[PDB]
Amino acid sequence: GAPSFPFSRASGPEPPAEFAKLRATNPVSQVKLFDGSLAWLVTKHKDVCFVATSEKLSKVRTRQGFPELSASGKQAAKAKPTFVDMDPPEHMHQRSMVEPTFTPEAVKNLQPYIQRTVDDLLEQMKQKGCANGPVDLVKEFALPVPSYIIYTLLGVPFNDLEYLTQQNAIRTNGSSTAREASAANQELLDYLAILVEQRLVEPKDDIISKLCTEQVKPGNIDKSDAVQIAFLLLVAGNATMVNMIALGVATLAQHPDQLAQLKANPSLAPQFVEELCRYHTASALAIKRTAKEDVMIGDKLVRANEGIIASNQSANRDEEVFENPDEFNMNRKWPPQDPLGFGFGDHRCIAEHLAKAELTTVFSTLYQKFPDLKVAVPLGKINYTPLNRDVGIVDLPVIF
Ligand code: HEM
Repeated sequence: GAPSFPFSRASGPEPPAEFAKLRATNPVSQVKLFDGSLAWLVTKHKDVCFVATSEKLSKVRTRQGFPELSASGKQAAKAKPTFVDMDPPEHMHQRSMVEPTFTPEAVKNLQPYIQRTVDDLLEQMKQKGCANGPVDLVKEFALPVPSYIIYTLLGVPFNDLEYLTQQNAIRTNGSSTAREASAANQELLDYLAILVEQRLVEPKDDIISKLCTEQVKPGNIDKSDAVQIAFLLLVAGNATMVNMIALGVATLAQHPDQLAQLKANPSLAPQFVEELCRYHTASALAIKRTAKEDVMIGDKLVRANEGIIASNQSANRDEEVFENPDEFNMNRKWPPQDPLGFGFGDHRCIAEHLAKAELTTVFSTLYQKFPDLKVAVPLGKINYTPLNRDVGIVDLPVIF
Protein backbone atom coordinates (compact mmCIF):
# COMPACT_ATOMS: atom_id res chain seq x y z
CA GLY A 1 0.00 0.00 0.00
CA ALA A 2 0.87 3.68 -0.20
CA PRO A 3 3.34 4.82 2.50
CA SER A 4 2.36 7.18 5.31
CA PHE A 5 3.22 10.86 4.80
CA PRO A 6 4.82 13.07 6.06
CA PHE A 7 7.98 10.98 5.89
CA SER A 8 10.47 11.14 8.74
CA ARG A 9 13.82 12.81 8.24
CA ALA A 10 16.67 10.32 7.85
CA SER A 11 18.44 11.99 10.81
CA GLY A 12 18.35 15.32 12.63
CA PRO A 13 19.78 17.50 9.83
CA GLU A 14 18.91 15.29 6.84
CA PRO A 15 15.81 15.16 4.59
CA PRO A 16 13.63 12.05 4.44
CA ALA A 17 15.50 9.28 2.61
CA GLU A 18 12.40 8.48 0.53
CA PHE A 19 12.62 11.53 -1.71
CA ALA A 20 15.88 10.57 -3.42
CA LYS A 21 14.50 7.14 -4.24
CA LEU A 22 11.23 8.63 -5.52
CA ARG A 23 13.05 11.20 -7.67
CA ALA A 24 14.92 8.33 -9.31
CA THR A 25 12.14 5.75 -9.72
CA ASN A 26 8.66 7.18 -9.08
CA PRO A 27 8.69 10.99 -9.09
CA VAL A 28 4.88 11.40 -8.92
CA SER A 29 3.43 8.88 -6.50
CA GLN A 30 0.62 8.30 -4.03
CA VAL A 31 1.04 8.63 -0.26
CA LYS A 32 -1.28 7.91 2.67
CA LEU A 33 -2.26 10.76 4.98
CA PHE A 34 -3.06 10.60 8.69
CA ASP A 35 -6.75 9.89 8.07
CA GLY A 36 -6.19 7.06 5.58
CA SER A 37 -6.90 9.25 2.53
CA LEU A 38 -4.52 9.41 -0.40
CA ALA A 39 -2.69 12.27 -2.03
CA TRP A 40 -0.14 12.69 -4.79
CA LEU A 41 3.44 13.51 -3.86
CA VAL A 42 5.59 15.41 -6.37
CA THR A 43 9.37 15.30 -5.88
CA LYS A 44 11.18 16.71 -8.94
CA HIS A 45 12.01 20.42 -9.24
CA LYS A 46 10.26 20.75 -12.62
CA ASP A 47 7.07 19.12 -11.29
CA VAL A 48 7.08 21.14 -8.06
CA CYS A 49 7.17 24.34 -10.14
CA PHE A 50 4.30 23.00 -12.24
CA VAL A 51 2.15 22.30 -9.16
CA ALA A 52 2.98 25.71 -7.66
CA THR A 53 1.80 27.56 -10.78
CA SER A 54 -0.99 25.48 -12.38
CA GLU A 55 -4.25 27.36 -12.38
CA LYS A 56 -6.06 24.00 -12.59
CA LEU A 57 -5.05 23.47 -8.94
CA SER A 58 -6.58 25.14 -5.90
CA LYS A 59 -5.51 26.10 -2.38
CA VAL A 60 -9.12 26.38 -1.15
CA ARG A 61 -9.33 24.02 1.82
CA THR A 62 -13.09 23.49 1.75
CA ARG A 63 -12.70 21.72 -1.60
CA GLN A 64 -12.98 17.95 -1.63
CA GLY A 65 -9.68 16.09 -1.38
CA PHE A 66 -7.63 18.89 0.14
CA PRO A 67 -4.55 17.24 1.73
CA GLU A 68 -4.70 18.16 5.40
CA LEU A 69 -1.82 16.47 7.17
CA SER A 70 -3.25 16.40 10.70
CA ALA A 71 -6.47 16.59 12.66
CA SER A 72 -5.49 20.14 13.65
CA GLY A 73 -5.34 21.04 9.96
CA LYS A 74 -8.85 19.78 9.30
CA GLN A 75 -10.12 21.86 12.20
CA ALA A 76 -8.33 25.00 11.00
CA ALA A 77 -9.78 24.60 7.48
CA LYS A 78 -13.22 25.56 8.86
CA ALA A 79 -12.19 29.12 9.71
CA LYS A 80 -12.62 32.04 7.36
CA PRO A 81 -9.59 31.90 5.04
CA THR A 82 -6.90 34.51 4.64
CA PHE A 83 -4.84 34.98 1.50
CA VAL A 84 -2.49 32.03 2.13
CA ASP A 85 -5.44 29.73 1.30
CA MET A 86 -7.01 31.76 -1.51
CA ASP A 87 -7.06 31.36 -5.29
CA PRO A 88 -7.29 34.22 -7.81
CA PRO A 89 -8.68 36.79 -7.78
CA GLU A 90 -9.26 36.83 -4.02
CA HIS A 91 -5.63 35.89 -3.33
CA MET A 92 -3.95 39.03 -4.65
CA HIS A 93 -6.92 41.20 -3.68
CA GLN A 94 -6.01 40.57 -0.06
CA ARG A 95 -2.25 39.95 -0.41
CA SER A 96 -1.77 43.34 -2.12
CA MET A 97 -3.17 44.97 1.04
CA VAL A 98 0.05 44.10 2.92
CA GLU A 99 2.66 43.49 0.19
CA PRO A 100 4.12 47.07 0.19
CA THR A 101 6.11 46.52 3.39
CA PHE A 102 7.80 43.45 1.85
CA THR A 103 8.99 44.72 -1.54
CA PRO A 104 12.70 44.70 -2.33
CA GLU A 105 12.79 48.50 -2.05
CA ALA A 106 10.93 48.53 1.29
CA VAL A 107 13.19 45.81 2.71
CA LYS A 108 16.26 47.73 1.51
CA ASN A 109 15.00 50.79 3.38
CA LEU A 110 14.57 48.59 6.49
CA GLN A 111 18.24 47.50 6.51
CA PRO A 112 19.40 50.01 9.20
CA TYR A 113 16.56 48.86 11.46
CA ILE A 114 17.30 45.16 10.80
CA GLN A 115 21.00 45.75 11.56
CA ARG A 116 20.16 47.69 14.72
CA THR A 117 17.84 44.93 15.97
CA VAL A 118 20.47 42.24 15.37
CA ASP A 119 23.22 44.40 16.93
CA ASP A 120 21.14 45.16 20.03
CA LEU A 121 20.30 41.47 20.63
CA LEU A 122 23.95 40.47 20.14
CA GLU A 123 25.05 43.14 22.63
CA GLN A 124 22.46 41.85 25.12
CA MET A 125 23.87 38.36 24.63
CA LYS A 126 27.39 39.69 25.24
CA GLN A 127 26.29 41.49 28.41
CA LYS A 128 24.58 38.36 29.73
CA GLY A 129 27.72 36.40 28.85
CA CYS A 130 28.43 32.68 29.18
CA ALA A 131 30.67 32.80 32.25
CA ASN A 132 28.68 30.11 34.12
CA GLY A 133 28.09 27.66 31.29
CA PRO A 134 26.61 27.55 27.79
CA VAL A 135 23.62 29.67 26.87
CA ASP A 136 20.84 28.84 24.41
CA LEU A 137 21.41 30.62 21.11
CA VAL A 138 17.75 30.00 20.24
CA LYS A 139 16.26 31.74 23.29
CA GLU A 140 18.89 34.49 23.33
CA PHE A 141 19.10 35.30 19.62
CA ALA A 142 17.49 33.08 16.96
CA LEU A 143 14.04 33.54 18.57
CA PRO A 144 14.00 37.32 19.25
CA VAL A 145 15.56 38.48 15.96
CA PRO A 146 12.63 37.53 13.69
CA SER A 147 10.07 38.01 16.48
CA TYR A 148 11.06 41.57 17.29
CA ILE A 149 11.16 42.51 13.61
CA ILE A 150 7.75 41.18 12.56
CA TYR A 151 6.09 42.47 15.75
CA THR A 152 7.62 45.91 15.19
CA LEU A 153 6.53 45.97 11.54
CA LEU A 154 2.98 44.96 12.52
CA GLY A 155 2.83 47.76 15.10
CA VAL A 156 3.81 46.38 18.52
CA PRO A 157 5.53 48.94 20.79
CA PHE A 158 9.11 48.21 21.88
CA ASN A 159 8.28 47.65 25.56
CA ASP A 160 5.94 44.74 24.72
CA LEU A 161 8.32 42.79 22.44
CA GLU A 162 9.98 40.58 25.03
CA TYR A 163 6.72 39.32 26.58
CA LEU A 164 4.94 38.75 23.25
CA THR A 165 8.03 36.97 21.86
CA GLN A 166 7.88 34.58 24.82
CA GLN A 167 4.14 34.01 24.41
CA ASN A 168 4.40 33.23 20.71
CA ALA A 169 7.24 30.78 21.41
CA ILE A 170 5.08 28.97 24.02
CA ARG A 171 2.45 28.63 21.28
CA THR A 172 4.62 26.21 19.26
CA ASN A 173 7.10 24.88 21.82
CA GLY A 174 7.10 21.07 21.94
CA SER A 175 7.02 21.09 25.76
CA SER A 176 3.85 23.17 26.09
CA THR A 177 0.68 21.49 27.26
CA ALA A 178 -2.34 21.96 25.03
CA ARG A 179 -3.82 24.38 27.58
CA GLU A 180 -0.60 26.41 27.66
CA ALA A 181 -0.36 26.64 23.88
CA SER A 182 -4.03 27.57 23.46
CA ALA A 183 -3.85 30.27 26.16
CA ALA A 184 -0.81 31.79 24.46
CA ASN A 185 -2.55 31.65 21.06
CA GLN A 186 -5.58 33.46 22.46
CA GLU A 187 -3.39 35.97 24.27
CA LEU A 188 -1.80 36.96 20.96
CA LEU A 189 -5.20 37.30 19.27
CA ASP A 190 -6.55 39.35 22.16
CA TYR A 191 -3.52 41.65 22.07
CA LEU A 192 -3.79 42.14 18.31
CA ALA A 193 -7.50 42.96 18.59
CA ILE A 194 -6.73 45.75 21.06
CA LEU A 195 -3.94 47.03 18.82
CA VAL A 196 -6.29 47.09 15.82
CA GLU A 197 -8.76 49.14 17.89
CA GLN A 198 -5.98 51.53 18.89
CA ARG A 199 -4.79 52.06 15.32
CA LEU A 200 -8.35 52.57 14.08
CA VAL A 201 -8.49 55.61 16.40
CA GLU A 202 -4.90 56.85 15.98
CA PRO A 203 -2.97 55.21 13.13
CA LYS A 204 0.82 55.08 13.18
CA ASP A 205 3.48 53.93 10.69
CA ASP A 206 2.94 50.17 10.78
CA ILE A 207 1.18 47.37 8.90
CA ILE A 208 -1.84 47.26 11.19
CA SER A 209 -2.37 51.02 10.79
CA LYS A 210 -2.24 50.76 6.99
CA LEU A 211 -4.79 47.95 7.08
CA CYS A 212 -7.03 50.03 9.37
CA THR A 213 -6.84 53.24 7.32
CA GLU A 214 -6.78 51.76 3.83
CA GLN A 215 -9.00 48.67 4.19
CA VAL A 216 -10.99 48.51 7.45
CA LYS A 217 -12.39 52.06 7.56
CA PRO A 218 -13.43 52.04 3.85
CA GLY A 219 -15.23 48.70 4.40
CA ASN A 220 -12.92 46.61 2.16
CA ILE A 221 -12.35 44.26 5.13
CA ASP A 222 -13.52 44.36 8.76
CA LYS A 223 -11.47 44.66 11.92
CA SER A 224 -11.55 40.94 12.71
CA ASP A 225 -10.09 40.37 9.21
CA ALA A 226 -7.31 42.83 10.04
CA VAL A 227 -6.55 40.81 13.19
CA GLN A 228 -6.38 37.52 11.25
CA ILE A 229 -4.17 39.03 8.52
CA ALA A 230 -1.78 40.42 11.16
CA PHE A 231 -1.82 37.06 12.95
CA LEU A 232 -1.02 35.26 9.70
CA LEU A 233 1.96 37.55 9.10
CA LEU A 234 3.25 36.73 12.61
CA VAL A 235 2.70 32.99 12.63
CA ALA A 236 3.31 32.03 8.99
CA GLY A 237 7.05 32.62 9.07
CA ASN A 238 8.36 33.08 12.59
CA ALA A 239 9.16 29.54 13.70
CA THR A 240 10.73 28.94 10.27
CA MET A 241 12.97 32.01 10.68
CA VAL A 242 14.06 30.84 14.14
CA ASN A 243 14.91 27.39 12.79
CA MET A 244 16.84 28.81 9.82
CA ILE A 245 19.08 30.94 12.08
CA ALA A 246 19.79 27.99 14.38
CA LEU A 247 20.30 25.57 11.48
CA GLY A 248 22.73 28.08 9.96
CA VAL A 249 24.91 28.04 13.06
CA ALA A 250 24.85 24.25 13.30
CA THR A 251 25.61 23.92 9.57
CA LEU A 252 28.64 26.19 9.89
CA ALA A 253 29.86 24.15 12.88
CA GLN A 254 29.58 21.03 10.68
CA HIS A 255 31.48 22.78 7.83
CA PRO A 256 34.48 24.41 9.51
CA ASP A 257 36.29 25.39 6.29
CA GLN A 258 33.26 27.39 5.15
CA LEU A 259 32.83 28.88 8.62
CA ALA A 260 36.44 30.06 8.47
CA GLN A 261 35.71 31.61 5.07
CA LEU A 262 32.76 33.49 6.52
CA LYS A 263 34.67 34.64 9.61
CA ALA A 264 37.34 36.01 7.28
CA ASN A 265 34.86 37.68 4.88
CA PRO A 266 31.37 38.67 6.08
CA SER A 267 30.47 39.62 2.49
CA LEU A 268 30.03 35.88 1.92
CA ALA A 269 26.80 36.02 3.96
CA PRO A 270 24.44 36.31 0.92
CA GLN A 271 25.94 33.18 -0.70
CA PHE A 272 25.83 31.35 2.61
CA VAL A 273 22.15 32.24 2.97
CA GLU A 274 21.33 31.11 -0.57
CA GLU A 275 22.90 27.69 0.02
CA LEU A 276 21.36 27.41 3.51
CA CYS A 277 17.84 28.04 2.20
CA ARG A 278 18.33 25.38 -0.51
CA TYR A 279 20.01 22.81 1.72
CA HIS A 280 17.80 23.08 4.85
CA THR A 281 14.27 23.60 3.47
CA ALA A 282 12.67 24.30 6.85
CA SER A 283 9.20 24.87 5.36
CA ALA A 284 8.55 21.78 3.23
CA LEU A 285 4.83 21.03 3.71
CA ALA A 286 3.14 24.20 2.41
CA ILE A 287 2.88 23.66 -1.38
CA LYS A 288 -0.41 21.76 -1.30
CA ARG A 289 -3.34 21.76 -3.70
CA THR A 290 -6.40 19.93 -4.88
CA ALA A 291 -7.15 19.41 -8.57
CA LYS A 292 -10.17 21.40 -9.77
CA GLU A 293 -10.19 19.18 -12.86
CA ASP A 294 -8.20 16.28 -14.27
CA VAL A 295 -4.52 17.22 -14.72
CA MET A 296 -1.65 15.11 -16.04
CA ILE A 297 1.66 15.35 -14.15
CA GLY A 298 4.48 13.27 -15.60
CA ASP A 299 3.19 9.75 -16.15
CA LYS A 300 0.26 10.17 -13.74
CA LEU A 301 -3.32 11.39 -14.09
CA VAL A 302 -4.33 13.50 -11.09
CA ARG A 303 -8.12 13.33 -11.14
CA ALA A 304 -10.45 16.13 -10.14
CA ASN A 305 -10.79 16.47 -6.35
CA GLU A 306 -7.54 14.62 -5.63
CA GLY A 307 -4.93 16.18 -3.35
CA ILE A 308 -1.32 17.05 -4.23
CA ILE A 309 1.74 17.80 -2.07
CA ALA A 310 4.77 19.26 -3.88
CA SER A 311 7.99 18.85 -1.88
CA ASN A 312 10.20 21.92 -2.32
CA GLN A 313 12.60 20.16 0.05
CA SER A 314 12.99 17.32 -2.47
CA ALA A 315 13.14 19.79 -5.38
CA ASN A 316 16.06 21.54 -3.65
CA ARG A 317 18.02 18.24 -3.64
CA ASP A 318 17.12 17.43 -7.27
CA GLU A 319 20.38 16.25 -8.84
CA GLU A 320 19.10 17.21 -12.30
CA VAL A 321 19.09 20.88 -11.21
CA PHE A 322 21.65 21.20 -8.40
CA GLU A 323 24.95 19.38 -8.96
CA ASN A 324 26.16 17.49 -5.88
CA PRO A 325 22.85 18.42 -4.20
CA ASP A 326 23.54 16.72 -0.87
CA GLU A 327 26.78 18.65 -0.23
CA PHE A 328 26.49 21.97 1.55
CA ASN A 329 28.66 24.26 -0.59
CA MET A 330 28.17 28.00 -0.36
CA ASN A 331 30.84 28.38 -3.05
CA ARG A 332 28.70 26.52 -5.61
CA LYS A 333 27.97 27.86 -9.09
CA TRP A 334 24.22 28.30 -9.23
CA PRO A 335 22.14 27.00 -12.18
CA PRO A 336 19.39 28.93 -14.00
CA GLN A 337 16.61 27.35 -11.93
CA ASP A 338 15.46 29.02 -8.71
CA PRO A 339 15.99 27.19 -5.43
CA LEU A 340 12.56 26.72 -3.89
CA GLY A 341 13.11 27.42 -0.18
CA PHE A 342 10.38 30.09 -0.38
CA GLY A 343 8.07 28.31 -2.79
CA PHE A 344 7.18 29.42 -6.28
CA GLY A 345 4.52 31.19 -8.30
CA ASP A 346 1.75 33.46 -7.05
CA HIS A 347 1.97 32.13 -3.46
CA ARG A 348 5.77 32.43 -3.17
CA CYS A 349 6.60 33.62 0.33
CA ILE A 350 5.49 37.24 0.72
CA ALA A 351 8.43 37.79 3.07
CA GLU A 352 11.20 36.17 1.00
CA HIS A 353 13.13 39.44 0.66
CA LEU A 354 12.68 40.30 4.35
CA ALA A 355 13.68 36.78 5.44
CA LYS A 356 16.84 36.84 3.32
CA ALA A 357 17.76 40.28 4.66
CA GLU A 358 17.32 39.05 8.25
CA LEU A 359 19.45 35.97 7.57
CA THR A 360 22.08 37.94 5.65
CA THR A 361 22.33 40.48 8.46
CA VAL A 362 22.63 37.69 11.04
CA PHE A 363 25.35 35.80 9.25
CA SER A 364 27.40 38.86 8.25
CA THR A 365 27.34 40.07 11.88
CA LEU A 366 27.22 37.11 14.28
CA TYR A 367 30.86 36.01 13.86
CA GLN A 368 32.17 39.57 13.79
CA LYS A 369 30.60 40.08 17.22
CA PHE A 370 31.52 36.57 18.46
CA PRO A 371 34.53 35.26 16.50
CA ASP A 372 34.84 32.31 18.92
CA LEU A 373 31.19 31.28 18.91
CA LYS A 374 31.05 27.48 19.35
CA VAL A 375 28.24 24.95 19.65
CA ALA A 376 28.73 23.76 23.21
CA VAL A 377 27.37 20.21 22.86
CA PRO A 378 28.69 17.53 20.49
CA LEU A 379 27.21 18.15 17.07
CA GLY A 380 25.66 14.66 17.11
CA LYS A 381 23.73 15.63 20.23
CA ILE A 382 22.09 18.78 18.88
CA ASN A 383 18.40 18.84 19.80
CA TYR A 384 16.71 18.85 16.39
CA THR A 385 12.96 18.92 15.91
CA PRO A 386 11.37 15.45 15.94
CA LEU A 387 12.10 13.59 12.72
CA ASN A 388 8.49 13.52 11.53
CA ARG A 389 8.41 17.37 11.44
CA ASP A 390 9.98 20.11 9.32
CA VAL A 391 13.73 20.36 9.99
CA GLY A 392 14.67 22.69 12.83
CA ILE A 393 16.54 23.02 16.10
CA VAL A 394 14.75 23.33 19.44
CA ASP A 395 17.64 24.72 21.52
CA LEU A 396 21.32 25.21 20.77
CA PRO A 397 23.84 25.59 23.61
CA VAL A 398 26.74 27.88 22.69
CA ILE A 399 29.78 29.53 24.22
CA PHE A 400 31.64 32.57 22.90
C1 HEM B 1 13.63 31.86 6.01
C2 HEM B 1 12.38 32.07 6.43
C3 HEM B 1 11.15 31.63 5.61
C4 HEM B 1 11.02 30.58 4.79
C5 HEM B 1 12.03 29.46 4.44
C6 HEM B 1 9.67 30.63 4.26
C7 HEM B 1 9.10 29.74 3.39
C8 HEM B 1 7.84 29.85 2.86
C9 HEM B 1 7.25 28.92 1.93
C10 HEM B 1 7.91 27.64 1.42
C11 HEM B 1 6.03 29.38 1.64
C12 HEM B 1 5.00 28.75 0.70
C13 HEM B 1 5.06 29.49 -0.61
C14 HEM B 1 4.20 28.82 -1.65
O1 HEM B 1 2.98 28.56 -1.39
O2 HEM B 1 4.76 28.54 -2.75
C15 HEM B 1 5.82 30.61 2.33
C16 HEM B 1 4.67 31.35 2.28
C17 HEM B 1 4.37 32.41 3.12
N1 HEM B 1 5.24 32.95 4.06
FE1 HEM B 1 7.09 32.31 4.42
N2 HEM B 1 9.02 31.73 4.77
C18 HEM B 1 9.92 32.38 5.60
C19 HEM B 1 9.70 33.54 6.31
C20 HEM B 1 8.50 34.22 6.39
C21 HEM B 1 8.27 35.40 7.19
C22 HEM B 1 9.36 36.07 8.06
C23 HEM B 1 6.98 35.73 7.01
C24 HEM B 1 6.18 36.91 7.59
C25 HEM B 1 6.75 38.03 8.02
C26 HEM B 1 6.38 34.78 6.10
C27 HEM B 1 5.08 34.76 5.66
C28 HEM B 1 4.55 33.96 4.69
C29 HEM B 1 3.22 34.05 4.13
C30 HEM B 1 2.15 35.05 4.59
C31 HEM B 1 3.10 33.11 3.19
C32 HEM B 1 1.90 32.76 2.29
C33 HEM B 1 2.00 33.55 0.97
C34 HEM B 1 0.85 33.30 0.03
O3 HEM B 1 0.26 32.19 0.09
O4 HEM B 1 0.51 34.22 -0.76
N3 HEM B 1 7.33 33.87 5.75
N4 HEM B 1 6.94 30.88 3.07
